[PDB]
Amino acid sequence: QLVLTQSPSASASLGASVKLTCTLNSGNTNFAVAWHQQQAGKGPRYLMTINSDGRQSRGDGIPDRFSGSTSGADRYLTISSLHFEDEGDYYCQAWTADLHVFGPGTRVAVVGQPKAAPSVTLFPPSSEELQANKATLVCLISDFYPGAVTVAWKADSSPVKAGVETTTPSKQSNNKYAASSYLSLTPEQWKSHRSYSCQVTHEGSTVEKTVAPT
Amino acid sequence: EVQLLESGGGLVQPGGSLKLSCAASGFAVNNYPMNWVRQAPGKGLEWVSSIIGSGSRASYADSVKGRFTISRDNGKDIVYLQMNNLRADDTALYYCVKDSSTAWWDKPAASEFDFWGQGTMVTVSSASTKGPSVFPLAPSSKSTSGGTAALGCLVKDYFPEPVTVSWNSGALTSGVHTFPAVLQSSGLYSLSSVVTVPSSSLGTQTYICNVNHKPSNTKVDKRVEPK
Repeated sequence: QLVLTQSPSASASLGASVKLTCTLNSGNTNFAVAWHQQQAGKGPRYLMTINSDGRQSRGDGIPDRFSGSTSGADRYLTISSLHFEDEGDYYCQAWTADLHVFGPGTRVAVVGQPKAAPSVTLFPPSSEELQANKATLVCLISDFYPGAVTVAWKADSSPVKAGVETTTPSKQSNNKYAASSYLSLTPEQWKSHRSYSCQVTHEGSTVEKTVAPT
Repeated sequence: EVQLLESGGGLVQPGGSLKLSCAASGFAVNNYPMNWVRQAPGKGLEWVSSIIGSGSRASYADSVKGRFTISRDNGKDIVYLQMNNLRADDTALYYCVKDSSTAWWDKPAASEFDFWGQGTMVTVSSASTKGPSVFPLAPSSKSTSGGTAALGCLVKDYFPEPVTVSWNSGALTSGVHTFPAVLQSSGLYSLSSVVTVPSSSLGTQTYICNVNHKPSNTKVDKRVEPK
């Protein structure tokens, strides 16, 4: 029976407030919920527990800009002053001594923050891989914001789509983003073209890195 | 100093079995009921199982009932999760988590989770392991002394995730960036790790990358030579 629903994704300027909702279903309106924060690429941590009557139990170590509020069957986690530390997926948890139930998950991300351009690195096939009758071109894109990029590949001047494996961007240590693209091809193809190129488009800016057989 | 150290994850076959272990320390463990929470790679949290401190009562989710078995040993403060008849939907990172509230001995109990482990990764797939190949990504021929040159290591075709990469046996952490692996259309993973170094340091300092793929017992130390 017990099922709780959550709010769609959240978006706020840096340092502005944000407020996430966790809604209990019928017959369980008096239940307590707990909030858990999974920052990008890390394990979840316990944030706080709010219950119907108004009590808040927080976890040691969390910043004090997190608070919780109650309205009937509606439990809110409010972040006044939204930081980059606070970005990530927030889940709410309910329990009944016979089972546990988690939320769909709500994502919190800043909006309106300055635009950061990517740095691109292109690696041609190693001679070891060439001797192994194989050839992989490694395009490494890092330190960009926001995490939305599009990659293309080129043999000489003509575009190439066969052999491309591009990852989805993910947050890194400095709250910016990174991705990579791998172009697989035969060593004969590598040696037959003048140059191969990795083209990276981000927020309008299209840059390109180019390597050639030596 | 609360710590939940989980182990026993790996690559298992659809229909196989696997026994997870959680070493719990830093608190009177049997005062609290223990739990298991799993997460698919690109999906949300899902409760799996729970066991009260005495170990005589337990609770499961309908998607794992009768198939999994949570256990507990209080002389060693280790929580176990025995999974039988596994299948694709069970591949996940499994967390071992702790209830915040204690309760009466041997009686039912549950509360909010107050602490999470880092998880242990179980991958249920009929595909088998493979140790990756390793190649040096040499500094480009356009590396003038007095600048930055990028070098690295390419670990190609490995299953399953992940591979750990260090440089010069751990003595080089400055400017190292290891990338999340791409999942190729062949089903195998590939990543590369890159460090950017002073250009004139090439030829004076040798750079060696140390890659480790525990699922296949493959340690590889490759030195990246300028060309």
